[PDB]
Amino acid sequence: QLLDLAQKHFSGLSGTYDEDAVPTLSPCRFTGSQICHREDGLPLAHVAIAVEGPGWAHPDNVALQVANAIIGHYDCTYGG
Amino acid sequence: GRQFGHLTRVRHVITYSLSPFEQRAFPHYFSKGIPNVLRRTRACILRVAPPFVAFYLVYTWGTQEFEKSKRKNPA
Repeated sequence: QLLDLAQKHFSGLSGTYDEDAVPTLSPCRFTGSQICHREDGLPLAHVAIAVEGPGWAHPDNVALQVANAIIGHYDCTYGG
Repeated sequence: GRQFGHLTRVRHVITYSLSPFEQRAFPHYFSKGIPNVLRRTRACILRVAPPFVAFYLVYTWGTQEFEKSKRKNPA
C-alpha cells in the first residue's frame, strides 16, 4: 500500500534528472582547537570537549558507544 | 595567594586558540621578526643610547687624559 502511494504521489520527479550538475560531499578537516567565550554574568559554565570521531559507517562506533555508556551521564536530579 | 576563578570579573571576550600540533612554531621567523626587531630598536635608541655614548666619550677622554699627564715636557 505504501509503494502504491509512493508511485501515486512522488512519481512526478521522472522526465529527466541530474543532467547538468551533481553534488557529492567533500571531507571536513577537524582542528584540535579552543573557543572560549568568557561571560562572568552567567551563573554556570558550559564546556564541551571532543576528539574527532570516525563517521556513521565505521564499525567501531559500537565500542565507542559502549565506552560512552560506562562514563554515561549525570544530572543533579539523579537519585543514585 | 590567588587562583583561577577568583582573580577578576570579565565579560564578552571570545578567545580563539589553536593546538601546537596544528600550527608551526616559527610562522614567519625572518620575514616578520627582522621588520619587528628594527622597529623595536628604533623605538628605544633615542632613550637608551645617549647616556652610553656620553659614558663612552668620558671613558675614552678620561683614559687618554690619565696617561698624558705624568710624563713631562720641560725640566
